[PDB]
Amino acid sequence: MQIFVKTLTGKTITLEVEPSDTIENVKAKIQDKEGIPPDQQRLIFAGKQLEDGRTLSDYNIQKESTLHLVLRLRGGD
Amino acid sequence: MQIFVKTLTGKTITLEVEPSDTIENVKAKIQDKEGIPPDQQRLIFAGKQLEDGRTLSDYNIQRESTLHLVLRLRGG
Amino acid sequence: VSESQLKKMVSKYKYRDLTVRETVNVITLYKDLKPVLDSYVFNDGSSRELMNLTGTIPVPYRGNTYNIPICLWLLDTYPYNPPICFVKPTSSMTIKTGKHVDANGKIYLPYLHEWKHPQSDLLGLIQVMIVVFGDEPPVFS
Repeated sequence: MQIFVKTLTGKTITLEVEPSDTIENVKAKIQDKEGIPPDQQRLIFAGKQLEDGRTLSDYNIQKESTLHLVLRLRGGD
Repeated sequence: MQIFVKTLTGKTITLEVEPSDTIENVKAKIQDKEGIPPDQQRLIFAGKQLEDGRTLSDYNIQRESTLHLVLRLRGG
Repeated sequence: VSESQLKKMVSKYKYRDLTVRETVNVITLYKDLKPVLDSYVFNDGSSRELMNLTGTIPVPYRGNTYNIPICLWLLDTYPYNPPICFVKPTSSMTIKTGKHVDANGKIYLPYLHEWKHPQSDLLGLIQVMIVVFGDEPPVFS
């Protein structure tokens, strides 16, 4: 399925994952598209922080879903 | 308390739940009235998707409240 | 917080500037209100990342000040369209459905029905909400 990821700057990214995909895996995909270290990425869905030990189906994430990405340490510019 | 649930066809259903009722439970009640599998039901309140691990009071759902039901397996 | 971060959450808004300014003019008077970027899933199921103003507004009643929590939603184009207000009641609050509030929390005020943009703004909308809520409390401990 396809999902969307919005940033704090106002940028939407499209990724193709599977219901059996782990959160950690999703972070890697974003690190290859933007280059943001997984240790510096915070995913949020429905106001809930996703774990790197859980999958997408565990959060009941369907296709066309939108996720929020938060950077730690305040990367800024 | 009593609540209302509108569909995509224009049908309103009345249900009697409690502030301590979980959303999974609400889905079951609708499956016994309409027969819609919980895995094929999407509840929405105030533009927010309710979870099956949360309750009604968690969303601050009072009485005479209206909820939206969405069916899955039609488009994407 | 910060004006820069505000212009970032509303980068996908047809009318950023306007929105921003208006927002800045709001949080300025009501510090109890802060902007936030979240996904708004309509009843049709569709979803969209919009910027709403979550917080509480002072509404004097019976000599007592009640900080009624609200949530204004702005659509990619809130410069001409009225925001989607909502009374987020706490576990210690009970919505008192009336003429400007239903069972879902939705707010109803002439300011929304007759929204334009040249004279209608958030500040004006909030001020009007305090006046109406003052005479008609949408909630009660």
